[PDB]
Amino acid sequence: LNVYLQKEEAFKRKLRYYGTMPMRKLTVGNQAPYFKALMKRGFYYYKPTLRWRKTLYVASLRRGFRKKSRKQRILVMPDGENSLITKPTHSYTVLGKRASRYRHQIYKDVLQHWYYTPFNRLLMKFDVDAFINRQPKSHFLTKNEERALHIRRFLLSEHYDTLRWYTYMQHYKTMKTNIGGTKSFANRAYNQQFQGTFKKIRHLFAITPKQGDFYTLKFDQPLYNDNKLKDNLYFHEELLT
Amino acid sequence: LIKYQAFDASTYDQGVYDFLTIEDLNYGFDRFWLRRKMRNHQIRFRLFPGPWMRSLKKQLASGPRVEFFRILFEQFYHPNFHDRAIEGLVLTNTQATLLPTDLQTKRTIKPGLIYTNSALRKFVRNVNTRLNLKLLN
Amino acid sequence: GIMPRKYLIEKHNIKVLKKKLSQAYSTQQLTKVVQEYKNLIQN
Amino acid sequence: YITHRIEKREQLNQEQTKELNKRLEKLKVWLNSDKGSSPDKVLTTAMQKAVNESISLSGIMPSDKIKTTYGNLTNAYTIKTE
Amino acid sequence: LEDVDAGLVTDEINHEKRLMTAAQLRRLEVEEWDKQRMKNFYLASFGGLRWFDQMEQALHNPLFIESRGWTDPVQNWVGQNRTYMDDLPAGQYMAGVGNAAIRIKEAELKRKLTDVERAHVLARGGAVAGGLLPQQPTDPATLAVAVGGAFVPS
Amino acid sequence: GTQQELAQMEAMELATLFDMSKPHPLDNAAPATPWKGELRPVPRKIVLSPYQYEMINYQRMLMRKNIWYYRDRMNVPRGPCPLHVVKEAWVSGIVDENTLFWGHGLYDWLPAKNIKLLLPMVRTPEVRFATWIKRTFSLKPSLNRIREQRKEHRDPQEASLQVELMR
Amino acid sequence: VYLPEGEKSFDITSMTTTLPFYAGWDESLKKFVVTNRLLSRRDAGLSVNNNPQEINFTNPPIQGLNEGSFLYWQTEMPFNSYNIDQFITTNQSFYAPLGWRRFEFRHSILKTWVNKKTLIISLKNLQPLKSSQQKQNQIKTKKLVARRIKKRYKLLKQMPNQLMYSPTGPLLTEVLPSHYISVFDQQYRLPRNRYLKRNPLKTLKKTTLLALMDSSKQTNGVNKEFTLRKRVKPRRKYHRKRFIKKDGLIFPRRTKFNTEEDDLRWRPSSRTKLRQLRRREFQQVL
Amino acid sequence: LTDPLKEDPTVIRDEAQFPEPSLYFKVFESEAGEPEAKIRADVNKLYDRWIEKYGRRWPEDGINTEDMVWLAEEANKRKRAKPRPRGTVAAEKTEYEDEFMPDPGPRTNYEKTVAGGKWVTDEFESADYEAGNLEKLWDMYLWDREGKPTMMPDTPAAQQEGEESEDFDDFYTAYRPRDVDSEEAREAVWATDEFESDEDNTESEWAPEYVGAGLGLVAEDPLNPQYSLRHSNHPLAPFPGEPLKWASYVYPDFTTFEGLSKQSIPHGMGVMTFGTGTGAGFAMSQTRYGDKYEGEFQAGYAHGLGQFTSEASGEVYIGEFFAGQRHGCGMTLDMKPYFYLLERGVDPVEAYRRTAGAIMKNVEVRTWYRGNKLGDAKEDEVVEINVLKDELDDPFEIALRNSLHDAKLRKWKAMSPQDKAMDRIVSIIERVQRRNPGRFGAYYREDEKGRVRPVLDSDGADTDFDSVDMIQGVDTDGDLGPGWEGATDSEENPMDPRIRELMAAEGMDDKLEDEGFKDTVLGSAIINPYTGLDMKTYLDGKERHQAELVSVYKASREGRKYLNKVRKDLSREAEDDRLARLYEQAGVSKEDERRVEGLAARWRRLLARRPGNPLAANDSDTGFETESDMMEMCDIPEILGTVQEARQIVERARMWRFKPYGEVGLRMAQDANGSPVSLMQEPLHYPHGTKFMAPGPLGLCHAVPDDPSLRQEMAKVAHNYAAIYRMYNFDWDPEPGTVQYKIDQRIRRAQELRNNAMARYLAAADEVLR
Amino acid sequence: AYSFAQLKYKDLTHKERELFHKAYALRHFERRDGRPGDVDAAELQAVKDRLDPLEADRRAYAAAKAAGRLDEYWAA
Ligand SMILES: O=P(O)(O)O[C@H]1[C@H](OP(=O)(O)O)[C@@H](OP(=O)(O)O)[C@H](OP(=O)(O)O)[C@@H](OP(=O)(O)O)[C@H]1OP(=O)(O)O
Repeated sequence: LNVYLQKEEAFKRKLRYYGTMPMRKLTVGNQAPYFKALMKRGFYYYKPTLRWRKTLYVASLRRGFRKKSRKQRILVMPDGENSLITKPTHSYTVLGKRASRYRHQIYKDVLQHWYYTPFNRLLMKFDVDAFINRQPKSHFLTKNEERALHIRRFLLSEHYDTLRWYTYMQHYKTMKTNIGGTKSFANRAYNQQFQGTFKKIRHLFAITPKQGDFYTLKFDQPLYNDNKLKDNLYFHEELLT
Repeated sequence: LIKYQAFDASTYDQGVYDFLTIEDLNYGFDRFWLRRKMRNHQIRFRLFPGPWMRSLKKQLASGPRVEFFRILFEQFYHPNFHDRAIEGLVLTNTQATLLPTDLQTKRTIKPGLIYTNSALRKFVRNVNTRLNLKLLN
Repeated sequence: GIMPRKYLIEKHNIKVLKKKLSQAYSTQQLTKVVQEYKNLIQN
Repeated sequence: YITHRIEKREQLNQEQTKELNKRLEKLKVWLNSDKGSSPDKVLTTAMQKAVNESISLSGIMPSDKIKTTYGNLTNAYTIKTE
Repeated sequence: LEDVDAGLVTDEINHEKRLMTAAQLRRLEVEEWDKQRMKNFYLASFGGLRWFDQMEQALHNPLFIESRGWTDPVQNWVGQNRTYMDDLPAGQYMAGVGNAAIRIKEAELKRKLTDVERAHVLARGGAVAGGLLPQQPTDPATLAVAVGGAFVPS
Repeated sequence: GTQQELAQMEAMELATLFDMSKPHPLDNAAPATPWKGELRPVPRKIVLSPYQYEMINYQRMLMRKNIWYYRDRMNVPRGPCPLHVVKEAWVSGIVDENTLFWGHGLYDWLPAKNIKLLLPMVRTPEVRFATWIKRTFSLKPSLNRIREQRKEHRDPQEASLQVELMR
Repeated sequence: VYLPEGEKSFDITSMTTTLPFYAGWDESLKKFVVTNRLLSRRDAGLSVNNNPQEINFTNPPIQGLNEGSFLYWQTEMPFNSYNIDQFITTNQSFYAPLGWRRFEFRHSILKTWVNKKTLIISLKNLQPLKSSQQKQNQIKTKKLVARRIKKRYKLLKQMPNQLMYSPTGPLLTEVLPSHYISVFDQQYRLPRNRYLKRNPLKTLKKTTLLALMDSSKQTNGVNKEFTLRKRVKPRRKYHRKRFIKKDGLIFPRRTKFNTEEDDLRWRPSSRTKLRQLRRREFQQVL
Repeated sequence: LTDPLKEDPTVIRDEAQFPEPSLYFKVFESEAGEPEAKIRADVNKLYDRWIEKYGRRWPEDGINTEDMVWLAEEANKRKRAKPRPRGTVAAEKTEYEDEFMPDPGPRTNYEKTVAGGKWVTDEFESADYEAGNLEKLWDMYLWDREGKPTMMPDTPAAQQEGEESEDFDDFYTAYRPRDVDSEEAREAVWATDEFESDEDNTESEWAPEYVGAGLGLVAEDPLNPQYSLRHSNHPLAPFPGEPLKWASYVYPDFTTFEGLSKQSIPHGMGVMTFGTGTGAGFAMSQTRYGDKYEGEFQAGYAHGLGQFTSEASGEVYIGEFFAGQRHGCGMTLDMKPYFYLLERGVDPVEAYRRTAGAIMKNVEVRTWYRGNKLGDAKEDEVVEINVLKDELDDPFEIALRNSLHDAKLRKWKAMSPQDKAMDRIVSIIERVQRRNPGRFGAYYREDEKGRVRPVLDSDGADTDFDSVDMIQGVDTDGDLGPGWEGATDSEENPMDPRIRELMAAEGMDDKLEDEGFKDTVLGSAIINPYTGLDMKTYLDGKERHQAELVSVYKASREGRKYLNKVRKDLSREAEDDRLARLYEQAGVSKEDERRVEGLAARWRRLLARRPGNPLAANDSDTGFETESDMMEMCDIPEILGTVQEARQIVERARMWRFKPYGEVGLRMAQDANGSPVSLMQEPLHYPHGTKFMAPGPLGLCHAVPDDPSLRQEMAKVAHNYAAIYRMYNFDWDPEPGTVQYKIDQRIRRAQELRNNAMARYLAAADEVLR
Repeated sequence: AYSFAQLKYKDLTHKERELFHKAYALRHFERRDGRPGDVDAAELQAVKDRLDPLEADRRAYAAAKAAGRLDEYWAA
């Protein structure tokens, strides 16, 4: 029993290879750290960091620096101690920089919301109605039906996984509990969403069912059968004889 | 973005994007907001000299405090902004046949493989400790 | 400014083989195994 | 082996003695004007921040910042040995 | 069996131990790296030897930093990934067994429950089920509950 | 007493409910009503929200420059297909809703009707009228003639792909 | 392995050959036929048999690379070799990085837990050392030899003008994917921005000693310890306009130090009675 | 009960505004390194505040004077450590007047501002306030009466020697008394701007995650595990930004690639054919002209599952790949005789009949580690041998170790997080000291004359640390490792002793020269004036040397006489008594301990590398540096399953192989004479009576050419197409006895069980609340 | 300068390495003393055949089949 348990531990350490792992030993002939480095950097991943905003635009010093020294303010007409440090009060005015940035953000929000108002999108509505009425009427689905189809797809994937040779492994339970039953992610259930920027549509659409009761954004479409299915759908009738 | 050619005119399959995303170039309010300087009012005098007219104009509750939130409400309305609104141990037969005897379980353990493996390891450790202590006595 | 550096992979392989045989408490097989590996390099 | 063992060691010892003399003079500079460890001394900033990071991530709820001293290290070592 | 039932599972303790160890180790390494870079930078600037400048450049190698794993979050050290579980909405839709009931009762009472009341209610609800209900992501019964709570009545 | 035991048993059942290797007594059970082959009722009234309109517009923006490919019966990719070439192939009866297609936004090859917006693009009213004409007056009589001429087409096992070409 | 496999066929998906068809002359059946037999990839592109005599192509497949050839097809190759990248410092350092590992926290450990003349040794009363100490003794000599090899102070003293001597670890690989250069696309800050550029005090004058005495007196004789770290904020003068006062004299404004009576605290006294701004090249940009 | 899966879809009606308030007005923790979000955060707070007062997310009037005060102090608070004020002054204002600023709803600034506080007065410059903040933070005097700095140089910076001028707000913050942290230093010098007064450190900047295959991960959304790949460069990551493209590349060395690609790099699945040279991470010597690899690609590497085929040699490998080398389970065949007979004019059936048995008998199944075959260095027996070795110890050690294992868990279960952190720090220190223990008490001594002198050893070394392993590394045991041009394939051929000793002496004199240069460059600066700590020793890590030297000098007779002249003008015992108290309090006498030790040693130990499993996942103290050079070998069922899945992966990847109009297709599809051929891949034209290949109604009109092999191929293709079809189209009312029927039954059972559990929870809540 | 063969074949002699290096790298126009025809084709082809015998045998069989002298092929 001790030998069996230690073999289980060794198998789990082997299974550790299929996820995130540290590679802290550089040795001759080992290409794993190079692969990790190329995966970390080598492709561009969009993110609005400081390096990106500095790249976009900093300022135009035509008349020199546009930001000047700060001027403390003091109350004229009437603190938890902490008198060790005197905090800056230059921003308490409404005419300052921070209030200008806040007003800029508020204006951007208000105008973005007003940009998509229903009475400013009539032609788009007409054209989309005309375009979407071309598809057969049975291809429209409710949200609950779409979620049920997603659940059916992944449960059927698990059921088909239950028929593989892995089930005959000595340590199959550990592999199923840790990995999930298959050694490749491509043999599982996933959505077809591989175009467009993730960070740009974060506040616009929903990409996962747990976000709420919304239609998820994806480029694939599960459907119900609209007729009694013929088993030899893709088979040529000449081959059936 | 005066340092770059901030417009997309690609054709067919060819097209590349990095730090200038598709949404910023082609989609919705991002493209519209990124070109907000086209709609900024400017002061110009076609005939009269500039400095004199500028001086006269400068010769003539504030704007940002109240007018900013007043004009937006009056012109660009949106309800989101302006509306008030026992056998608890499940052992495989391989695990069962490795136990020295037939043992009784008196507790219900949470389902999962980790708890079963921990119980087996603790049993092995206890048996080894008992054997060693008995031998050394 | 040409400063030579060599690709030492066989040395590392021999060291790793020695380590693996040491961890198995089978050092008496060392001279049996490593030598064979060296022959595999020759032909 | 003899040349490496004896002569070079003597040269290194002489250089170390010279540097020690310079350091002693530097200390004497303050010792002249002094005109006069505790378990309350804080640790190095690295060890002072690693504890904060581990406390921040490990705890169920984030905790306030602390400045670890040597007394806490002594207590932990004593507890483990006990 | 008693030790296992008491919660003294080896894995759940060793995981936290190794996570904290990695957390301290990363900082303890990155500070010595900074000190060694500063020494070489001062030797190269205030001196006149290019060898120390090349040493500092070698210390500034991105491959060395990636191999050291300082950029990676500490969770990737132990084997799991950093999850932002608070970003997902916390509402009645896909709420879990306890949270949905608590929210329904709060809506019925038209007032939010306090911490002590919530703790007592959750404790009694777990006890009445024997504690076998899933409570952590690694529990095998989380997927069943998620599937069960995936349909909104019309 | 009994309530706690029932709750624990239900928790245990929940623990292993989706373990597809474990047989379950509710499998192949008798339904409340006798089984009869039903079909999903066809919707009549559809009211799209602005969310759906904007999502459709965004998807149309993403796919307005796509070039599509499709697979034949011999599992060979077939031709660079812009939108009008796809429309012509649909009209000619070479492809249908069951053909495997690929575009820019996908990772695998999927049936044409399972791609989000591919059928609305192809099915202009002229395309519908032309494909109906082609199905009714060209392909159907030829299929009847080839069935009558050669006995290798077994009468009991005959495909019905021509009947549904119009859709 | 004594497991049943007759119910299935071990193939979840059938393996179908994917080869396009074309029409041509078989020359064996002497018939015009449609087939899918293409020329093998072991001969495609290398030669043609158009004329009755075979023609071998020389230039088309490249079988070598030099400086100019590499410069012409720099971004079009599937791999990069060390033989050419060894002449660039950053590329060479990427090929052979430092092997620094198993850090010793000598800067931070400091105190421990709990608390020599030459001896004449007679040879007859000595015993052989165990095998666990011979290796340890040899390790120090190996380290000395490594220091002689890799940090010869003679070469690095005259390296920049007439030599090339750089610190690198062992060579880890000979070829790399050609797109590894992208790792260098995002640069780091220059060292001058990260650290200070001037040394602290080198002498202790009267005012410094007075301030140190006051500080030591405040802490009941338990002296403070000072650390030298990296910069905590960027230089303000580079992006901000700041007033310049007198000739650098600063008179701090604050509240009085809190504990009076006999011994107060006294500030030490020594005597005791318009162009356009240029644009700097930033390093942390995309 | 109502059937959840059979709701009538007669009327479909959704009500969702596109600017969704649920998704728009929200701040995510995923957006942490983005500066602009910070501003948005404050704006969001303002919105909530307005909703708390007017309920419309819009303010009456506008932004007031007190809104900024609230958003600065009251809105968000940051963690501090501890205050410690005092109630009496310690300075005198008898100097020039207005020297110290005075210090006596008046509750706070926000309370006064909302009560009618103008806050319009302006006075003084920022530099004075920053200097005062730094002075109070140091609790020292940093400037004298005249205004010249007392703790930093006051002379103009020497342009020569490489020095440059530095402002006080940087020097007094990058050099501090070690009881002030970076955050307090930044807060003291008024660092407020988000965009320009902040920079990201080299080792703390955000980077995409590395997930490898992305199999074992914690699913934030259990239904969709793909949602957890959004922060990586995985091929199946949601919305990369640029669509994956069907790349068909021909390289100048005639290496060809066809398959999915991200940006411009191979990524996803595909087939690569090797010409002269190599690619996909393979070694230069592995490939030949005409070999191919079919399967998964990642970041240009053959990473995942795949198959490697070599037509020249006949080797066929099916299985797992990591990076660009074989790593995992694999299956190897040698079909060389079949190809040999095929190339000599033998029809495939006859060649197969001749050479099927020999090829089938020589099928190999193997486990590979980093391109090396395991099973020849007793990798299989390591675990059992280690278990037996652990069982070979003496009983007392085994019992004590097993008791300690439970004791550690029981102690950790109840500790506080701060106690846990301290324990881990102690463990790290012990692990470090296991390799490089400091020579405490053996750094400096006094000679016969009384002069302090360094304490060297049998060599010219002051500490065990050497700075040459930083560029070469150290193995697990302590050896260095490979170096530049090390040669000596096996070091059983050692270097000549004379050369070794000569080079050791040369290295010693080189070290002396390096020490001299370091001293003459850095020894002039002062880091700690109280102990005379120069910059050289501080940056060399020898601060404990100075700490011991100070005490050694002060305890010396010469130091005592110097101190007298200038005046003219844990411990071992504590640990021992604590151990004695612990022994006494447990009722265990030393005689019992001696008896047990004698029983263990003389009776048991005399009667007849740390203990544990070398391949262990959880290891308590690890260091994340010890490397295992082996793995648990795959068994036959695992290898069979791996091959079964690899064949599926290869079949799915072989669908990107003959892009209609691509460089590889145009330039590598040739006839016998090498001339290009017109492949039948037109989207509209099916010539030479091949219209039966049309995947539509047109195909049924025509007949197949009556070839059994062609019919079998078409049947297999149709089976694959139906298998693909079944994954996206379902039945509304499945028949009992089918898989989908049982799936629906299990879904309904899950819903019912969750409803019952929620009802029980509601009953418990009702009982508690009333 | 490398010739894609010193990195592929590990048993090349110095003469063969120099032959490949001059033939496929640093061509006669890229060498200060290089002249056209310096590299013999027969020796290079012989080395290539020595490095891969089976491909040469296959091509020889193909040539013999084209010339109709399979008896001479099998009698070698
Ligand atoms: O330790 P001791 O018993 O006093 O003997 C030593 C020993 O000589 P013996 O082994 O013959 O007794 C030394 O020789 P080694 O054993 O180390 O080879 C020898 O010194 P040398 O090695 O130079 O011969 C030394 O004598 P001395 O100190 O005069 O050189 C002599 O000690 P005693 O002279 O006191 O007997």
